[PDB]
Amino acid sequence: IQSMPKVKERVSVPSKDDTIYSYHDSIKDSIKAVVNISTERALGSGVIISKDGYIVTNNHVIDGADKIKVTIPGSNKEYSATLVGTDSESDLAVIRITKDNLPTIKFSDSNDISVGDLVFAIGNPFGVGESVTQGIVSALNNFIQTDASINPGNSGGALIDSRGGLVGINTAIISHGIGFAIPSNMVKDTVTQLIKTGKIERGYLGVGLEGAVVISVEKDSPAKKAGILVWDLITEVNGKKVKNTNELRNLIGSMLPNQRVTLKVIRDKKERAFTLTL
Amino acid sequence: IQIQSMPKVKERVSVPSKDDTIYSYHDSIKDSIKAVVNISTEKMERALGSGVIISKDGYIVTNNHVIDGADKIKVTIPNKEYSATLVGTDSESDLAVIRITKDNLPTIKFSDSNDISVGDLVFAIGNPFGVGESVTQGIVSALFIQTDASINPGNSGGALIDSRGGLVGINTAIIHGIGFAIPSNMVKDTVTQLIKTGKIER
Amino acid sequence: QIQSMPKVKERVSVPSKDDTIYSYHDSIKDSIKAVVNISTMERALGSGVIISKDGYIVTNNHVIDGADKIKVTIPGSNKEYSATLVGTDSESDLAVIRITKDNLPTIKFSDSNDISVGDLVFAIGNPFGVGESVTQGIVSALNNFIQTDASINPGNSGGALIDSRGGLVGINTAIINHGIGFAIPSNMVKDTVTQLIKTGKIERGYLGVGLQDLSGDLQNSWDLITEVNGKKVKNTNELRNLIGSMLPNQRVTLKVIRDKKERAFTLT
Amino acid sequence: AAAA
Repeated sequence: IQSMPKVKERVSVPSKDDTIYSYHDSIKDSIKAVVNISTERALGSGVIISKDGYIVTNNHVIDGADKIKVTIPGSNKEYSATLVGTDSESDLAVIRITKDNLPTIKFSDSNDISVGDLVFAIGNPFGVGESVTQGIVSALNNFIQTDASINPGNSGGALIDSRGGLVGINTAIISHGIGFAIPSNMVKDTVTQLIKTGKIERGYLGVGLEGAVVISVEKDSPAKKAGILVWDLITEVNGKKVKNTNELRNLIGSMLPNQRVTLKVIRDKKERAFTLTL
Repeated sequence: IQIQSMPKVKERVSVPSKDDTIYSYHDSIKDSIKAVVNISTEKMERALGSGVIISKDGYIVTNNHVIDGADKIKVTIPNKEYSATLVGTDSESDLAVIRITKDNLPTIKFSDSNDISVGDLVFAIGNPFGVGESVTQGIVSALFIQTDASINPGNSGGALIDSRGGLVGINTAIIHGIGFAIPSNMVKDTVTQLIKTGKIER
Repeated sequence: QIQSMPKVKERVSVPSKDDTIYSYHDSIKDSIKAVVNISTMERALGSGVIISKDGYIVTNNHVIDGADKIKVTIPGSNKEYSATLVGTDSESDLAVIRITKDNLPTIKFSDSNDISVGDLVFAIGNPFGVGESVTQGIVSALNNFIQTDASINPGNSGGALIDSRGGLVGINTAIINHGIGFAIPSNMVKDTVTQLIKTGKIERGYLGVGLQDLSGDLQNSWDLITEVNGKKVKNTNELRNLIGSMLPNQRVTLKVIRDKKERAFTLT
Repeated sequence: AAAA
């Protein structure tokens, strides 16, 4: 029943005969830090992190690549890059190139963004030029949802705000009109732990598909040494009961490894076990 | 021939270039998001579509094809799990009305759809899986109402709002990049008859 | 040592007034009257853009290729007009047709070499001769071909891609998802539709030489039949002669005599 | 396709 006041005014952009409306000035600087990831044909895009040579990408962009090469958008041609780390569970990876005085992507606080924020997805598909897409923040969850077209060219590229600040890292997921990106706070945390160590905050994961069913027990793992055979059903880690596989994988990932945990396994009959995660 | 070229571009206008401020449509679409509900079944992958609240005492409009074939319809407000009941249907307009038993619900205000024009800023809000809202930005493509904002099964029955946040249409996901929606003035008449009588005569 | 952006203090939106809406209509209200339907409406085929007051129209070559009686519809009126084919470039996917009408709404060409990625653009089309069909996006990538995240579909194909001033920045071209469309830049459209109207077709230019690029054999760095020679960037020379336009004047560069020559591109 |  409730209705709105009838609209009286209608505003637009400038649209003078001399003047165009364009986000180019807002995206000009963030484009310089989106490089191309090449192999040996290229298939991905990355973002420069350190002024430096550290570059963030997806983990699935380089998974199985013979030789990483980086065409950067500075009127330059194919650099050589070495792998620094590959956090599998976060679909992130870092590479390094021997070059200084590089354009760096300043990070924006991923916890400050809200649904409806004007965002842009930058990529560097073939090393010949950038590939900007326009959209908003569609939804927040633990990734970011964007109606700006996220495509294999954008994958590993920059998702920025109107200030040109990195709010996410683009990830393409087998094709819908909704794209996803990893929040910038998660990238910054995962990248720093990757440039310092090899980055790991979990122990074993000898499992797979009433809790979670174990599918595989890796050789020389805490699960095999404890006595977790195949077809075991982990019900409770320590005290918290586990519903499915994703719930269990969350708990094992929160633990900083090399710590003691007891499990509840039901192989027709409930059997408990004490283990030390690796 | 006599091709008429335009003046050269001298200046380029963007958004506020401040480093402390961002451009965002949140303050405009924040209130309307509160009124877009999820519509699931009793027997997560139970999703049918979306709907919007049109009355503070619990009336919800949606697409007829979203609720076609259901036990009694479960509604989730952006809360958890509310049982609904069919108030009326109209397959010609593809509009349905259901009701939950809550009070002081976030209501959606209707805009006069006869005042919109091709080029108006519109947002397609939807609650696909009950865990949160999903909004997509586009414009009015043609006058059904045609829009270049995303209209997917998650948006079907949801809200299509203007820049104010008022309803200019109810989304309809017709299973390239051309979504559709039923204008708000027709939704206004259809839900009024579906609440009064059982359905629509005409 | 990760650089970071300052904390977000303010958040600017569209007018928060309960009285006003935000729209792009005024920026596109005029250009819509220059985009026409193209039919042979239940079964239509592509859109077109008026480029002359006296009745010249641009469309895609694939839009018209095959038809026998082209008819157009203009925003307003609702009357159908018999259209006659003027020219058809297959490589550029451009065609020109004409109707018998005067004082038509025409579109003004924008310089497609002054646009940058991020520019606000609109894809206008008249798919079924009853109304308009506008989609909104930005210039995604530049060069030859304009990529835009605005919806470029068979309904928009042959239509107008305009900037925020309503000026034609390109002609939409639907090809066979990714959500990214293509458009023939306006500068290319401007040059093609003049040659198609004047001479009836696109006249190229031909030397009679096969070209190749040097990579490892870098040394110091007729017409009627055959040749296989080199040149610096063996891609610009083919574009300089295709723009040479039938029987002009010729300049060249040295290497030896005839075959296994090297052409240096520069002046006239 | 040809010229001079």
